[PDB]
Amino acid sequence: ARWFPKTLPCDVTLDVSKNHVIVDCTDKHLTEIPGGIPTNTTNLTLTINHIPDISPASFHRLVHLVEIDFRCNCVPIRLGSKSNMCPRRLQIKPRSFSGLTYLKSLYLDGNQLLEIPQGLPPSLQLLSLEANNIFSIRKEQLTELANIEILYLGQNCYYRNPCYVSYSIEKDAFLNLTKLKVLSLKDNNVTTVPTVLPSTLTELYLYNNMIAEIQEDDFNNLNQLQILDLSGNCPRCYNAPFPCTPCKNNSPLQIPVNAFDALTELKVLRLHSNSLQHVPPRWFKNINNLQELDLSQNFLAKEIGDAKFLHFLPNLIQLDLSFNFELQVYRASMNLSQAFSSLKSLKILRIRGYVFKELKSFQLSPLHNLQNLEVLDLGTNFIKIANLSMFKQFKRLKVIDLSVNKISPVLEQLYYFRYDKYARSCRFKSCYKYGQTLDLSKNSIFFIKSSDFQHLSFLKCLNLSGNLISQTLNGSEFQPLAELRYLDFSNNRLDLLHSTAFEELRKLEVLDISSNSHYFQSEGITHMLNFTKNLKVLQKLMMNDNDISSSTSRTMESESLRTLEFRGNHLDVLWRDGDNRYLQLFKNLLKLEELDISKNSLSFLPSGVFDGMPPNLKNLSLAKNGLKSFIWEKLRYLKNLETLDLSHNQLTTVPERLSNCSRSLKNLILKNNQIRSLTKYFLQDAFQLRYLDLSSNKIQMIQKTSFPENVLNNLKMLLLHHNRFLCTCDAVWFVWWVQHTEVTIPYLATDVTCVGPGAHKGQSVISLDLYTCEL
Amino acid sequence: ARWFPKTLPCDVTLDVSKNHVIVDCTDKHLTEIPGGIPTNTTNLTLTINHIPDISPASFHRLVHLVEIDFRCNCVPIRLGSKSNMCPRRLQIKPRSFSGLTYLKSLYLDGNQLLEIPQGLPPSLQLLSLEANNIFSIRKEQLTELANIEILYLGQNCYYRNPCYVSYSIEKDAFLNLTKLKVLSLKDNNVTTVPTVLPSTLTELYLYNNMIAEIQEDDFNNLNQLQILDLSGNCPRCYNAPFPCTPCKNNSPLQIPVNAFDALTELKVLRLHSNSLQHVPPRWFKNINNLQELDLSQNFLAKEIGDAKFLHFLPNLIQLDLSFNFELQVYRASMNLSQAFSSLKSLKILRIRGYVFKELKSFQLSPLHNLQNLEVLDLGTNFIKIANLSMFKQFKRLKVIDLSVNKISPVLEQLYYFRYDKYARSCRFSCYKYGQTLDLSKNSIFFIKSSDFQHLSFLKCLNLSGNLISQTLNGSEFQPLAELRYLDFSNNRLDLLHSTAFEELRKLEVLDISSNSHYFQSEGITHMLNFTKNLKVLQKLMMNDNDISSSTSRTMESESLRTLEFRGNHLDVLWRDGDNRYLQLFKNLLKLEELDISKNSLSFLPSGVFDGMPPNLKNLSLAKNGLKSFIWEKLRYLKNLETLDLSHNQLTTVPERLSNCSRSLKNLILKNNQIRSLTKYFLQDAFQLRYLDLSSNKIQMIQKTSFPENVLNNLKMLLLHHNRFLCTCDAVWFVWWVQHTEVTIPYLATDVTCVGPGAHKGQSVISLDLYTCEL
RNA sequence: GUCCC
RNA sequence: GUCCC
Ligand SMILES: *[C@@H]1O[C@H](CO)[C@@H](O[C@@H]2O[C@H](CO)[C@@H](O)[C@H](O)[C@H]2NC(C)=O)[C@H](O)[C@H]1NC(C)=O
Ligand SMILES: *[C@@H]1O[C@H](CO)[C@@H](O[C@@H]2O[C@H](CO)[C@@H](O)[C@H](O)[C@H]2NC(C)=O)[C@H](O)[C@H]1NC(C)=O
Ligand SMILES: CCCCc1nc2c(N)nc3ccccc3c2n1Cc1ccc(CN)cc1
Ligand SMILES: CCCCc1nc2c(N)nc3ccccc3c2n1Cc1ccc(CN)cc1
Ligand SMILES: *[C@@H]1O[C@H](CO)[C@@H](O)[C@H](O)[C@H]1NC(C)=O
Ligand SMILES: *[C@@H]1O[C@H](CO)[C@@H](O)[C@H](O)[C@H]1NC(C)=O
Ligand SMILES: *[C@@H]1O[C@H](CO)[C@@H](O)[C@H](O)[C@H]1NC(C)=O
Ligand SMILES: *[C@@H]1O[C@H](CO)[C@@H](O)[C@H](O)[C@H]1NC(C)=O
Ligand SMILES: *[C@@H]1O[C@H](CO)[C@@H](O)[C@H](O)[C@H]1NC(C)=O
Ligand SMILES: *[C@@H]1O[C@H](CO)[C@@H](O)[C@H](O)[C@H]1NC(C)=O
Ligand SMILES: *[C@@H]1O[C@H](CO)[C@@H](O)[C@H](O)[C@H]1NC(C)=O
Ligand SMILES: *[C@@H]1O[C@H](CO)[C@@H](O)[C@H](O)[C@H]1NC(C)=O
Ligand SMILES: *[C@@H]1O[C@H](CO)[C@@H](O)[C@H](O)[C@H]1NC(C)=O
Ligand SMILES: *[C@@H]1O[C@H](CO)[C@@H](O)[C@H](O)[C@H]1NC(C)=O
Ligand SMILES: *[C@@H]1O[C@H](CO)[C@@H](O)[C@H](O)[C@H]1NC(C)=O
Ligand SMILES: *[C@@H]1O[C@H](CO)[C@@H](O)[C@H](O)[C@H]1NC(C)=O
Repeated sequence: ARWFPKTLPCDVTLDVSKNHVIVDCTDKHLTEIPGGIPTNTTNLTLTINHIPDISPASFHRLVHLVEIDFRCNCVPIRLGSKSNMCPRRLQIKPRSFSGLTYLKSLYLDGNQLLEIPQGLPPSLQLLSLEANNIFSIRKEQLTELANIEILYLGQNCYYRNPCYVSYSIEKDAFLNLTKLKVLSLKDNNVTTVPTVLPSTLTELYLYNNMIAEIQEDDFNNLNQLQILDLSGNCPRCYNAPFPCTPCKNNSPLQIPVNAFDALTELKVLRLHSNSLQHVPPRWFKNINNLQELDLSQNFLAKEIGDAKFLHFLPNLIQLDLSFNFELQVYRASMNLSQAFSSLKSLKILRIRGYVFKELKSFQLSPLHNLQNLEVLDLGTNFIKIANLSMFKQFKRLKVIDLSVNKISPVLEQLYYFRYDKYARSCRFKSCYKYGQTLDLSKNSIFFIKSSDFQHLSFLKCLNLSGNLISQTLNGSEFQPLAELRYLDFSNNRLDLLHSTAFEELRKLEVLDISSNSHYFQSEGITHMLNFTKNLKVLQKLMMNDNDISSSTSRTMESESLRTLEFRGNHLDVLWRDGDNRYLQLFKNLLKLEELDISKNSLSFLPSGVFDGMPPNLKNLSLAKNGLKSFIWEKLRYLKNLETLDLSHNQLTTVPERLSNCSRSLKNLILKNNQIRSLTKYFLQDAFQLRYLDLSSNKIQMIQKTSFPENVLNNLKMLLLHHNRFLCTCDAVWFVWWVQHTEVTIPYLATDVTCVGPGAHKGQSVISLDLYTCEL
Repeated sequence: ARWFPKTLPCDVTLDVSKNHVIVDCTDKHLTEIPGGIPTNTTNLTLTINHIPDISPASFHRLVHLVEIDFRCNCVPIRLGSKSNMCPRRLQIKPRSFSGLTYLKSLYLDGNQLLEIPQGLPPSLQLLSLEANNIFSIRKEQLTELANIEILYLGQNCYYRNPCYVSYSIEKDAFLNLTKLKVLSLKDNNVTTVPTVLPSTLTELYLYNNMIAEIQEDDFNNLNQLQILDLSGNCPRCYNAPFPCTPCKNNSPLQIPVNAFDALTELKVLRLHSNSLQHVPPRWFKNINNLQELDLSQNFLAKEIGDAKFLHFLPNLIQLDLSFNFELQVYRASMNLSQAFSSLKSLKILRIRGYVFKELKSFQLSPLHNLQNLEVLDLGTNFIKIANLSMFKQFKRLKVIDLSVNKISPVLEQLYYFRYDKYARSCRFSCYKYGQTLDLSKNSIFFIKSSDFQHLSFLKCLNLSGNLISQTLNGSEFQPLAELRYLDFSNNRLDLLHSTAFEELRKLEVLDISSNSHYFQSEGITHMLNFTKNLKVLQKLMMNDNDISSSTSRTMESESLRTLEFRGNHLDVLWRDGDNRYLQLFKNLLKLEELDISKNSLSFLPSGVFDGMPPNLKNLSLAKNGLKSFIWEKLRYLKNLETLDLSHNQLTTVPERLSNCSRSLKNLILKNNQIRSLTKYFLQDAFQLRYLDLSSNKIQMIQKTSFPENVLNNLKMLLLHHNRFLCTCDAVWFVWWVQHTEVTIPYLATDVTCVGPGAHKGQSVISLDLYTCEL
């Protein structure tokens, strides 16, 4: 169907709207720019390769380039792979870019460059030099950048990439970059704000440096500035998981009261980890548009109880005051200033790491009439006491987050303590939707009763994951939660003695009781898995990793359940050969469409398992079972089966004729098995098939009878990589078909490979020339 | 060093004291008996193979066989592999055993046999026919067994191997087996005790059958019987994890009051799962020697409060009354009869599954003066309340077991609920420190010193699997002045204070594994230098804690010999460019064993090895995804004896091992990506004694890499599952493997050529390379 | 591949 | 293969 096979080891995409020819060679183990890149290429990505040099030959024919992404072909040693260290810094010979008359974006991050590359064309708008070894900025090296708008220079001198000196910037180095809008000098050992900066700046990043003082005129001319980040100058170093040097004498970053007066457009001010003890109101006199203020990791514990500056912030959207606790102090309560009541626009308030014992309703009163408040984050506070009923005054909120506390009767897991939360990777550049969420995960709740939730009937999602709840539920414990749609009960010690557990939650749509294995791990104890009958609108049930090997009831029943996750249990024991009692465990889940019984140690499936499946089953996973055999003809019982996942097993054969096993099957996943050959008529007349994964098997040969053309051209995707293809003359049809097909087959360039014979070992089949088979 | 390579795919051993030649072909994927078995073989084991028949040719030459173990060459379908099902039952041709004039033991279990094989020699003492399809025993088929002493016929008719009829035994079938001592008819669908049995019987196994009634004379003549097991006749079926049919009408197994009167020698009586509601004292009138009584899984809840029969058991050593609870009843307390006080000899008492809310000191008083009592097991009782101080009255005990309860302020994990605890396979802990209180798997959320009042005698305390989410500061275990072992795993320890555990001044072993909770939340203080105060601590386990951060930079101890640090995040702690924790273990000055496997260490930053403590002997770096390894840094480890690098991604070995470590004895490199050895790999590495290179991708090994003066002082050399290329370049290695005295496992099954073409899949031990010498 | 799984 | 790991 193709006349010219594509052999370039890069993905090529056409977006004819934007006249873009997109060539993506990311992570192709290239040691040179491959030949044959399209002459019309506009976006070329070569990030993560080991191309040791650039020269005028590099992009000779590619005059239409608007973007070159040439990152991380020589990453600094501590930042890069230790198994494939870059032996030499990238070399850029003269004139490699001056021909690129339309080049607007150049990324040379992560190449151990020692200087700002010269000869760049005046069309350039974005230059990125992060994670190089450039630590002295001279005005002369910048004259070439007259039209630059975006300039990334950070991560060139810090602990993961040291330069052993202070960063140097010549006076007015940037002043004549009259279009410069974004300047990033983060993570660079900078000691002062460089001046004078061009007044076109909209975003200025100076965080993670060694700036001890702001001069009162450092930002005098920046009347267009919208984002300013000075964080991590005079850091708060307690429990830092990176080497951290504080300013002497516990001093804060010193900011004159009038330092921000020019910044009338400022929307984002980030003052994280500046060891601040006070926030002067005078800072915000002329900033009336501020929307985001980060004051986390300072020493503002007492200031939070005073906080006059909040009176100047009526348009603030987000406020972060996390991790301001005084060292070795466990306060009795949280003292929030009445001034918080003037934050009329506030949507998001975070005060993690304040560290206090008892939360009481009146302490949140400054927040009662914040009418736009959506998120209240009081996580990681070691709170021991909290009457949850107090949140009856907060029904307008979307998320109340008390995660990680000690209460008893979506940010990354590293967030406040990582070095640079916004740093780029070499590679690239949850129940809230249900309604009001109370997040009590990772607390010390050992026993629950109905009155714990009094006045919380508005809740839609309750997260109790990771508490200590070791209790037989009998339907009395959640009685006030009449509107709850989602309960996360995972990582507790549920004791399913009663089939009435959870039945008070009459609107429940999703229940997670995964990782409640404790009572399932002790022999002779009663478990009622038929508790589903009472939950009349339950759509999704997760009971993964419960180690379930026994059940007192023999059937689960539901008129509503659509999805059951049963991964990580012991159906192999429940379905012990000769024991027929549980072969219909799921049969009466009459609306069940999705069943995950992967990781159940099912080395074989006893007869009756498929007949015992509920009638509308569409999506079945049997992955990661150590399955060693499979009677494909039993799929005939699964009359609505569309997706079958058999990945990561030990199958050695496929059925003689897939179409004779299932008339409905669309998606067949067989990756990571032990298959060495296909049957002669494998896919004959399998007209419903749309997706086939045979990757990571041991296939040597595929003949045309197995893969008829009228089935292949209906496939959305066919995965074949990481097999054991033998590239002899017996393989001519398969090699020809692979080279010429339009069917999507991923990894042709790197993992659809010959293992033999001798000559062709390690060769991609897409490049294979078999003319000698036709002489 | 050998003149004749052994190519027989079986292990052959000589024990010349007993004139035994032991040939073990277990699980060799054989489809025939191999030729060339030693003519002098006395023990031949062929278990787990697919040999479809036996004939006079089978053992022609093996006149000296005393034992044939030919089990499981055709196992019943529900018991056997579904990926390699046996297609047809083992065929035994006539005259196959009659020549075996010295044969004393024949195991034919698991072969789908339909009848008792005939033509067996008169020397036979033991015959085993378990897991076949023999369900009718006729006296004529047993005449050949005149001299038999041990006869195993069980598992021929039960739910994993049905016969669809009742088992049949002819009247007096066994009577003329005048030397028969052990008879097992378990798991067989038997409906009555077969009579008359020979009076030589010492052991009679009739459990897991369908016997509804004992006749008063069923055991009349059995005056030598020492073990009788009638369990699982009229089973208690509640929560049975196997298909279970109870006797009709809720009846127990019906046993007349005098049924045991002849059994004067009886030592073991097993009446597990007989749905008994009463235990008549009259049963034990004439049994004065009984030592073991199993009454678990009956309905004896009310009998336990009465139990007059215990007065007749002054020599009982072991008593099991577990799982006798009444259905749907949660008793307030445990009512133990005073009659328990007459069990003068009792060492072991187990009452799991009695099911009661509150354990109370006076409830145990009948046990106060049982002076040989060693184990009290009250696990799985859903006890909510128990003052632990009550065990001040039980300091003589070795184990107090309250595991699996709900207390708050060594039997397998399947035991009382498995179908047959004693069934055979086809193929075949802190008590030692002293008084042990097992509180594992309860609901303890908070501990304080008074919880342990009067328990200073305890040597081992098990708190694993509780709910303890608490900062310890050294005040919580003050009375436990003698404790040597604390299992604190699977809780939520909060190491805020470096004074944690310092009150346990006799502590030698501390397990705080799987206390990851407080370690996985960022910004929290953790004091890993808490070891400094524990002056006699030998072993510390802190596996699976997800430790990625620490407030202190060094752990210190003068005593610790063993640290288990598996399943943490030293990769994050030792982030490249952060030097602060590179001496975390340096000041564990007596540390000999360090397990830092499963730490995501894809590389080791420079300084990790210099930071190791000086006496390190045994280092595991397994399961780290290690991609590179600067072998020369092993020079820092001057006492290193064992290095475990298994399950990583290493691709090379050092150019010269001897230049990396003068001390290294054991190098484990299995499951890596090594494709070739360096030219002089083991040159002059005379200290090396154990080398595991299995499951790599080695194609070729030459003598320069593997000098012989090093190889033959190796206790073991593991090479299986590689990618050996068997060309004429391999002539030295093939010869050396064929002729070496060094132990190399799996030669018969996984030391294999992958090429070239001709030799693919061929064992290197069988390889003939004469064409390389033409 | 008799119990486990 | 810049932050994660
Ligand atoms: C940031 O700059 C400081 C100096 O301003 C560097 O510190 C010097 O480091 C050298 C070599 O490590 C020492 O010999 C000097 O004594 C240091 N000088 C001072 C004034 O402390 C520091 O190394 C730089 N940081 C990074 C990450 O490169
Ligand atoms: C044990 O023996 C009983 C009979 O005593 C078997 O039960 C019969 O089984 C067949 C086939 O399942 C039925 O058609 C009969 O109706 C049954 N009869 C009665 C009276 O139950 C039973 O199958 C045997 N058990 C085993 C494990 O083989
Ligand atoms: C060995 C006992 C098997 C049956 C069982 N299972 C459980 C269980 N999963 N949780 C319990 C929790 C508290 C008390 C008893 C049980 C219990 N029990 C005992 C029990 C169950 C039910 C009742 C009636 N509420 C009384 C007692
Ligand atoms: C964001 C807090 C980091 C420091 C820290 N770590 C912990 C910890 N591991 N457990 C605690 C348990 C209770 C109270 C406070 C802490 C605590 N804290 C705060 C704290 C620690 C110590 C003290 C003095 N007892 C008071 C307060
Ligand atoms: C291509 O490059 C241009 C110029 O920098 C950029 O605006 C655009 O987003 C890029 N598109 C893709 C798909 O890489
Ligand atoms: C809260 O703290 C502020 C400042 O420390 C103080 O003005 C105020 O009185 C305190 N309020 C309470 C209730 O402690
Ligand atoms: C919690 O507050 C609610 C609502 O104000 C009140 O009804 C209840 O008494 C309080 N509960 C406790 C245990 O203090
Ligand atoms: C509940 O919180 C846990 C623990 O933080 C989290 O992993 C989980 O995704 C949350 N569940 C939902 C449904 O948001
Ligand atoms: C359920 O248990 C709760 C808590 O023990 C109790 O208040 C209630 O009486 C029980 N209800 C039923 C119907 O058993
Ligand atoms: C669940 O099954 C048990 C029988 O094992 C029965 O007692 C109970 O009533 C059932 N419950 C429901 C809700 O079906
Ligand atoms: C089938 O279910 C799996 C969950 O295991 C899901 O990830 C996948 O997208 C589903 N596929 C289809 C085609 O619905
Ligand atoms: C499978 O193929 C045979 C032969 O064409 C046909 O008789 C049979 O009905 C088919 N079965 C199914 C389930 O398609
Ligand atoms: C060898 O066979 C004899 C005869 O049954 C037996 O007594 C002995 O224990 C067996 N030893 C081994 C190691 O198989
Ligand atoms: C403590 O009990 C646990 C849980 O039953 C068990 O796994 C562990 O081996 C015990 N510890 C010791 C030291 O015996
Ligand atoms: C440790 O905590 C206990 C618990 O209340 C307390 O009695 C004791 O004073 C504390 N010890 C120290 C040294 O702080
Ligand atoms: C452990 O280190 C911390 C500081 O990192 C110190 O406060 C504490 O006293 C030390 N404790 C011991 C036992 O060394």
